[PDB]
Amino acid sequence: ATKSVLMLGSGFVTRPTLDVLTDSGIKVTVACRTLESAKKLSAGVQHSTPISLDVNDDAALDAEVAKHDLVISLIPFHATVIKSAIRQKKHVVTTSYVSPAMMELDQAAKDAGITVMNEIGLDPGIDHLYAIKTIEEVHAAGGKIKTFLSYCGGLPAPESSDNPLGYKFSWSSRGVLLALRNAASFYKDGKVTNVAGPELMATAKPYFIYPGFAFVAYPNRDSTPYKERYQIPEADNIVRGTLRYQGFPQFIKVLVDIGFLSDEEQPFLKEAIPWKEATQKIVKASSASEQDIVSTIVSNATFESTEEQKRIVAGLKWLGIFSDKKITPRGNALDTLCATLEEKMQFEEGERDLVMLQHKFEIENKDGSRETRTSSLCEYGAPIGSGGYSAMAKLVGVPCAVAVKFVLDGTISDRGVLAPMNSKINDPLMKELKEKYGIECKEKVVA
Amino acid sequence: ATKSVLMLGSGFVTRPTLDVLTDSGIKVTVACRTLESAKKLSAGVQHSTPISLDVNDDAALDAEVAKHDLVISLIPFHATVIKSAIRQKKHVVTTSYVSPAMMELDQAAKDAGITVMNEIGLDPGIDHLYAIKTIEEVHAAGGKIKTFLSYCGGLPAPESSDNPLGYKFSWSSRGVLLALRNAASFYKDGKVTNVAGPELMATAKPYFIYPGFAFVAYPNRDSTPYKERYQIPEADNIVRGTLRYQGFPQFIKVLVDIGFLSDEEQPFLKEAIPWKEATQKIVKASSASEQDIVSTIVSNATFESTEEQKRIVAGLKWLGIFSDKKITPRGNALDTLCATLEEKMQFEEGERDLVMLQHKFEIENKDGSRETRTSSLCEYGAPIGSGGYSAMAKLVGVPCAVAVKFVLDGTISDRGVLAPMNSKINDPLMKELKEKYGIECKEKVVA
Repeated sequence: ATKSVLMLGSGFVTRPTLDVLTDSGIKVTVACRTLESAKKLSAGVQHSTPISLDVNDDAALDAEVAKHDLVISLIPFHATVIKSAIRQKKHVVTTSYVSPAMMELDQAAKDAGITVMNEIGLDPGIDHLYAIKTIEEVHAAGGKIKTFLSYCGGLPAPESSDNPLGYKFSWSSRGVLLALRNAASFYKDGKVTNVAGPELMATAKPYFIYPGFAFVAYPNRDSTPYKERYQIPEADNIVRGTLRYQGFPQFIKVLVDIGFLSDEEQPFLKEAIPWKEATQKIVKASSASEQDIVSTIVSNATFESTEEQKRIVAGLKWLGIFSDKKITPRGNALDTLCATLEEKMQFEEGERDLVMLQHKFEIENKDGSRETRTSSLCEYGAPIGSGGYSAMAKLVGVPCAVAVKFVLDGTISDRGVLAPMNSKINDPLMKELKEKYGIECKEKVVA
Repeated sequence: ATKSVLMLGSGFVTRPTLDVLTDSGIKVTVACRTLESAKKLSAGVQHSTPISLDVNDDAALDAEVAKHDLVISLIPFHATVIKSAIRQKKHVVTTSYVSPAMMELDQAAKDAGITVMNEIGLDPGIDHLYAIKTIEEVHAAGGKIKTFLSYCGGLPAPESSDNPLGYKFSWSSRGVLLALRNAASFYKDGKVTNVAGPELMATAKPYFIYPGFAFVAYPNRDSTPYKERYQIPEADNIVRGTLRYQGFPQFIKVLVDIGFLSDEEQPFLKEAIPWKEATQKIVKASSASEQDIVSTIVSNATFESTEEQKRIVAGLKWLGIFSDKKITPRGNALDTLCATLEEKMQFEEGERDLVMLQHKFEIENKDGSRETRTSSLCEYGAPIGSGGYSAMAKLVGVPCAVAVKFVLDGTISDRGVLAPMNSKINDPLMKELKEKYGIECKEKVVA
């Protein structure tokens, strides 16, 4: 009964998932575009095998999928992976949202007799388990969920947050930045509300959680489907979003107004030219001198105060965009900036990760009374270089590994395209995560 | 040349100091009022000896002081200890401020040929070393210190800060609370300014340091002497104070207005009566019901918003002052409350400590230009129960241990009552702390 799994992905989360599975006697073949990449994320790990595989090659994917009992997709390609799993009749586990194309394969998945478990990372994943656990507790008590809010963020521990964005990139900064262009839809005062663009960041206000942290919160993706998903018809306000630290909204805006986020390719950004010229050109400065560039930046951009302005300007200088530092030529203002962002804002040795996840429920009790309850999870990662897991890697990778084990042993047996949307699936998942890994959200009241 | 030291104190900081000294071959006799207390803080530690000693007994103190080469005072008794050291001609090291009574013994200390090194903990101590290092660097460059600000705080790591005050007591909460009554004096716009009482907390505004933290800052003790001590005659603003987290100023005020900080002993607070009655009595409530007590509390106290009010009220309830929980009878409202505070707000297993120290200098450069520079130190302690040091214990205890070693080997040879107020003393201290323990403040510019 030695089960084997095909793991797709050459990223952050792969390790914890790999460790947990192999530690359980489950064999895992790690597939990346490159053999090196796979060799890396698998060196020294028992029961693992690295290979080069082109996931977009339908014929090649099917051949490899058939050799295992389940395929794990931690990569970007989801429907394609599911279609192969359907042809080969193997199960699937992903940490991504169920998209329209994935749901479209629901019936075909059921006919092939396979389970496609999605949204079982940190968020989506752990957040679903505890949001639903609490909602059902409330409802069981005859209470009403009038407002449901959920915010989550993978950030630098405060200790190591001293950079312009109070943020450290693990994945492409280009992706993070462009994502801020996406529209967010949610329920407010009982009505569907849409927000995007500067407006999104202009709405990112301070959001209290614990005294020691200074978070700001904003809507992310589509929250409207949850009135149905979490069965909270009585909810007037439903919002799922992300957490950032104070100052993030403001530095992002300046980068925008300065035009550094332009996707446009410039002929003058093809060679390693000093940062000075780049910015002076991108900004429209009379010269490459700090004075001029800075005077153009401020005179055109609006700030909250002289101090914020002073701070944001020093932040820009800190990036090195006003220096003799040659650029990492990428043709795009955004791309070029991102290269430097990557270099200047990464987690370094000894630094720690931080995950904050908090659901908030304003409740109207059976007795007519009211109360506000929270369900929170706050965890720090192990220092870089210590060999331990970052908080993000652990909280995404372990839930995924647990789901994989449950689909393989039958604990999760529903066929089709699924998400952790009910106690039949969620209870076993929460019990294993908490009892075996100490992973859980704790409840508390306020109001 | 086997030196020996008499260590006075049965507290938090004793361990790191003890460990460092004994690890250096220095014998230490740990003295506490109780032999048990001493036996505790010394069990299993090589080259240490515990004893019972009454520091207030002049004859007893002299006898013991004479048996060692130096006396370390980490206890509350300073002048008394110094007088004994003067009679016995032994050296002294303390982590406290040089008081008028201590300075009065300066000449007598010099005549006895001894060194009395004070203010060598974290704050006072490390803060002095780096404030002076930076000021001299600036002055060397011909710059002017127009404003000097320094704030420091020993707090719960954000992760474990979720309590009404965003604070955890290591030492008596009664002391902490009463200290908020002390007047703070500092320089503002070139003039001596005094602040105390509600005013002190009403002035505790948000103070930005790093994006991830939400600190508030306020003046502490006497900063005026520093215009001379740090030789910054050109400074218009000189302020040394403490850091707390957001919300601290507000919860303290409610406790005040509710009268919970009254020193008055009540005949009804002599027996273990349920918290309900206590508060209802102390507050002046129509009943011991949450409604009444809460209605009296709010109707009389003013808040920033309904939400803050809601939050602060839930915080009070969290303390258990509205419950059937019997009180730990202490006659005083403050004392009784403190017993519960002690119990509810302590560092527990797995929890981490946090020390934030930051000097800020607004400078006018030789070129007439201006700049703002900071010197910071941010450190987390080891989880309670892990056996490692808390940040506070390490940062107070290690600097002290280093000073002790320097007075014993001659590195610090000036006689009299001293403080780390110059490079002759400060440089060796900073070098050892940074090179051997990695303890230091890092500089950065802004503006």
